[PDB]
Amino acid sequence: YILQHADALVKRVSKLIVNEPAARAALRRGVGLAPEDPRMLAAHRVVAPYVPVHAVERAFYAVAAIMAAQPRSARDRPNLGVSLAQAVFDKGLNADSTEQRLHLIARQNLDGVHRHLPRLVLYLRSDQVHIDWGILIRDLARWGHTPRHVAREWVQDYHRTLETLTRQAE
Amino acid sequence: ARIVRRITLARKAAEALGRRLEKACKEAWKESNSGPWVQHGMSRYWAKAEPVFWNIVYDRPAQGYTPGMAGPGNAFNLVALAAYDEVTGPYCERPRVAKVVERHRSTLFS
Amino acid sequence: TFVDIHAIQTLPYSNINRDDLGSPKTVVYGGKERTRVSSQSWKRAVRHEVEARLGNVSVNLFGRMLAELPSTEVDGAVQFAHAFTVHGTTVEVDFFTAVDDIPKENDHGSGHMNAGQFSAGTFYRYANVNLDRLVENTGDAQTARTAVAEFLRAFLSTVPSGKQNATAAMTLPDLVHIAVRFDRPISFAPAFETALYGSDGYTLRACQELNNYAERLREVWPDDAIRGYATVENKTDLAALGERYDSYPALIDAMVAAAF
Amino acid sequence: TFVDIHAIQTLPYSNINRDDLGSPKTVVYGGKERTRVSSQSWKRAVRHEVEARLGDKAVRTRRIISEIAKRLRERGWDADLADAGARQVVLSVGKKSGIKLEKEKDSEAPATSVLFYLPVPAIDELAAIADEHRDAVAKEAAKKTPKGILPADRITEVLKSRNVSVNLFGRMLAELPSTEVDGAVQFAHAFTVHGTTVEVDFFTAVDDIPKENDHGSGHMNAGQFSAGTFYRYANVNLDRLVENTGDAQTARTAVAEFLRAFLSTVPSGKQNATAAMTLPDLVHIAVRFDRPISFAPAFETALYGSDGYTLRACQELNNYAERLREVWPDDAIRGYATVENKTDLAALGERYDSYPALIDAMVAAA
Amino acid sequence: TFVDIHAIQTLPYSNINRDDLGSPKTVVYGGKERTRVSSQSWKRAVRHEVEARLGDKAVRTRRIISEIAKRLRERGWDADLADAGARQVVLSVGKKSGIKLEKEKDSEAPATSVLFYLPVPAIDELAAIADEHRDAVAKEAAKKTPKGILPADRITEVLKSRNVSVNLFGRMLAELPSTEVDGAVQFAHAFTVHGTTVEVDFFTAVDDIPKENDHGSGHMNAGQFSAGTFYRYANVNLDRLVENTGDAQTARTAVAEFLRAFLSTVPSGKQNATAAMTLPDLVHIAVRFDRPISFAPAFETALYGSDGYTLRACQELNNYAERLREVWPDDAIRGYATVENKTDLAALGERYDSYPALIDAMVAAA
DNA sequence: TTATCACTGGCTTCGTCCGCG
DNA sequence: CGCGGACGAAGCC
Repeated sequence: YILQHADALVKRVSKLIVNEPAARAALRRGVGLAPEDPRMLAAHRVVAPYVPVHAVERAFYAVAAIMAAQPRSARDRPNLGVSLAQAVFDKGLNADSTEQRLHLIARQNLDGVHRHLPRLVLYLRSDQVHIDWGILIRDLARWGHTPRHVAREWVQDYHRTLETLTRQAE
Repeated sequence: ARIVRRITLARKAAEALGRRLEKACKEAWKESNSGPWVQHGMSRYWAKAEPVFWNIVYDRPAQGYTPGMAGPGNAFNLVALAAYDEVTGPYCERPRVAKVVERHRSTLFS
Repeated sequence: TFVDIHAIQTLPYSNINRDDLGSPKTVVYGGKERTRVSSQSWKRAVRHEVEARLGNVSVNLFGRMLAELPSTEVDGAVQFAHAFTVHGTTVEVDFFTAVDDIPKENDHGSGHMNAGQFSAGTFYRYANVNLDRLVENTGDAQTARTAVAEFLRAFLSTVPSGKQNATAAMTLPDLVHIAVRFDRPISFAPAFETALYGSDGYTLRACQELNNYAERLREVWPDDAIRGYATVENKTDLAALGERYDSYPALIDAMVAAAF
Repeated sequence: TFVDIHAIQTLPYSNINRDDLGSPKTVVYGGKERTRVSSQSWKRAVRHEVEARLGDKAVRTRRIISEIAKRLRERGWDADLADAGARQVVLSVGKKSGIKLEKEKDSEAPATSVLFYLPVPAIDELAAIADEHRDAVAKEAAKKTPKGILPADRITEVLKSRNVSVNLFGRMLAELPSTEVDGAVQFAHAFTVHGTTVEVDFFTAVDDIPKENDHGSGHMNAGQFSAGTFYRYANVNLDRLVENTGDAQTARTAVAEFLRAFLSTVPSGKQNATAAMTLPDLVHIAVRFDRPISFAPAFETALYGSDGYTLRACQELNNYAERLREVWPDDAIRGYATVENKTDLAALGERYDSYPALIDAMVAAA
Repeated sequence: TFVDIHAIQTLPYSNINRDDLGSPKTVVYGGKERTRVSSQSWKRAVRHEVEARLGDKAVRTRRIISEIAKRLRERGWDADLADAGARQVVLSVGKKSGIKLEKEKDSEAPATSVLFYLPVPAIDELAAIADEHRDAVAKEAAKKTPKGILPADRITEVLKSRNVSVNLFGRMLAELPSTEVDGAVQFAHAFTVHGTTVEVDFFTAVDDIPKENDHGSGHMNAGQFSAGTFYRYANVNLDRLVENTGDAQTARTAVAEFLRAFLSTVPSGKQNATAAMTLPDLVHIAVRFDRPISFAPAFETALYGSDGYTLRACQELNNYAERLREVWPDDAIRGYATVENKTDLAALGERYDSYPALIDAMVAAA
């Protein structure tokens, strides 16, 4: 389900971004802010119609905006943990430090994920790390019902894929 | 001699990785808490491990194992990993314990 | 004639009974491990309140005195099911350190580092009592009255004594349902074979789930079972469980009266 | 016979008691994680306030030998004779040759294997018993494996001496089970009424003398914290307390001072950095005759939030107390004291204007 | 014996202390997120005014070796002998061979693993101690694995010297447990009375030499600020402060000067961009003898808004202070000083016309 | 950065010693 | 002086 509308947002947006400068600037001004906040209303005009509990809508708005606030250097089924571990092993980011940030997000609430998440994801996309935004969207949607479950999946995926990537370098 | 050799290299890989899963589980729970997992771990493990062995002796096909190959085939790796995840599943929850539990699960990969 | 009781008593962070290690006893049910308090422990506690309140109906209602030699009646016509949590529960470790009072010219090298396991949840408790054997063995029907009534209130009120000084787990059941059944005893345990999801609490949800299961089983087997239930919430109706009662002792009175 | 006390008390960004990594202890209760203050820590704070206020001090220590050695050294013994005599004090007890000792550490007397919980004058009395047998200890120190000489019955009778804190909280000593005393107080783990996520604070420590490396690149470790309205509960089994202390008047003073301490004390966890000292917003004392009943299930359904939890928590404890009094009829003397005046809270019994007035009335009612 | 000070102080578009990303620190308190200024930062501002104003200067540094090397080099030592001597200073202490050192950086003395917190003149005395043993150091610099020569007792006695800042806030040195001093001041985390959403502030930097395309593009990052009326609280445990300083007179000057510093200072985090220098709108000092009591629960219910929060916050602190004296009877000497005249605020005790008058009266009253 | 990390028990028959009455 | 209760003797490295 949800993933279907999420894919519509990823093509649309990702397609409405690199192909638009005014819309890109109008949606990026609302990263890490509630959909209720006036400052992001300029964004509804692009994303509001696909919002399929309330947590969701917050999810779609979030990702959409954060996905849109990347530098151009980053512009142009795995989870986020596997993307982080592969980014550590490949791009050589700090491992132990991205480690504590993962352990801090895995405890947050629906409102905390969207305020702790932007630094790691936007910085992760910095230095061109691949990130499947659709899975991330459905994940942010999964905080409304199973926060701890999604958190556990993110962390587990990270360590398991880090271990397998280290062992396959035998 | 070859049939017995398969049986030995089997019982060997089998208990060897099984006890390695014991140390794994035990240590894991301690370093986490800085253990209840070992008892249930072994229960499902051996209970799941006897039929896989008996399939190896009769040279029947067992998933993760290749029929009629002298090497062990690391079938018991997949059994122990399935048992380990069946026991430690709900406690790989908080990020710390998840870190220890998986970093000690990696050892069963061989 | 069998009168059985179902209760949904919740317990805060506690370790009422524990294994040979520190961790509490757990039954892996419905694919999800869930903490339990074994039947004998809770039953022994019940035995002490019943016998204390009664000031040989105890060798009749319960099987046999622990310290007495077998008196040809080792069975008891009372069947305590092992209480188990409605939801899945991860054993929650509590790290603790004993403090050394006398201090040397060094700092904080505490007396004892350790970690003990605890857990909290809403246990679904259940028991049945075979009135017929109780009447045939005790003789006087009034002794049966005091035994079942006093046993029932004891069933509600008591809670095992285990690590309680460190955790005050004293509590009253949220739901009690006494069903005087003539056909056969039935436990609503499979109502919770699918562990309930969390994040909003379980009392209400467990109440309504038990209501659904009671509705359906009563549908498959319509019977003359006399029923009644008492809750600490007035917000939700549970029509399948019988007529509502304002309080627990009122309910127990009505059902002991219903038995005779 | 069961005095039970309920209390709602908020703490702001407190982090009073930490696990091994600094995170506040949490319960996944009702499906939602709620930070908690461990019962043993707060129990220690209460016992230190009670002992400090009533003047009698108990000592829970694993290193009794060193302390008895210091007292005997102040009594005129040579240091070596003091050490040998104190070793005799702990050696002359227990089934086997003696109380198990940890591996001797260089330059100091060995620590006992198990923690001891006994009053200070009892320690002085052990020193005196070891003192009157000065010649036997002097002769036995020369032997390779000295045996216990002190009378076992007299020492065991001194170790049975009870402080107020032991009468109230109990003690355990496995090697001499005759001295073990059952506690008269049940102390619940104080958890938050509402679900609380651990808030992470990123702190740095400034190096005072300027260096280029010192700033820019350098970063400093992150420390966790939490805040919330804790629910607190405790029992006092009066018949057992009267049996332990023996006299009923001492039980009354012990209980009153205990309850007041229970309200007054705060665990002191990183308080030099957070100043979480706070009085409970609500207190509900009940004198239950049948059984103590905690109101923790009232808050098993986590509060939603967005608005101040104190008022909603007080109304919920009130509403739940009413329903329990209807469901479980009893003649238990109830009573409460609250700061908010927005509600009457009818179910919590007669209202008392102040916490000490409430405590005095209730304890006098038992 | 417990001087506790409460204060309400508004800050406009302040952003006094930032996380790693520049956002102001927030507490989800009472269910609503409220920006806060961390206690350690403000504690640093207070300690700098107190040390700067009272003349005693404390130094918290990881690179003590380098500074001692500078003093000994000014005493006429060669640079290499100065380095070896300072290394001897830190090597001659601790149980093991020496204080643990972080890996040495080329051309500069290695920084110690743990931070040292000692007065500046104490550093000068350590330099003198390293100076009088010049020949032992000259002989000792040649060996491959040089050992500590300086007396351990004298150096440890020098490290025990206490500054006013150390007496007041305490210190910690894990490697030298003889030097640890328990702090006498509890400093709470100042949070906003009302809920505050972080206000992103888009800002750009103009490139001065004209480029036609850059002007049209005009893109730069957005830094986030916040504003609000902070509640502030702090305790001073007088008996412990008297124990640290020793004399009661020095405790009086330290406490009075501390309170005045507590009102006067502001952390100065990002001020050249936003001038957030402000005096507290209300101050309430109380001298509690039994226990300090913070008024943070008074503001757990966030204020709704649309109208000015200062008056409603002051009135609420008043109402809560009244309610606590009712609920917890005490003889604590209270007193306040306020800028607003719309209310008398009867519960906050006797009113004093000015902050220095209030501080002087209260400190003289303890 | 450092210090700390429990005990107790769920074997056999009888005899002897010790505490008690 | 009698009775009751508690600990020890191996077998075992």
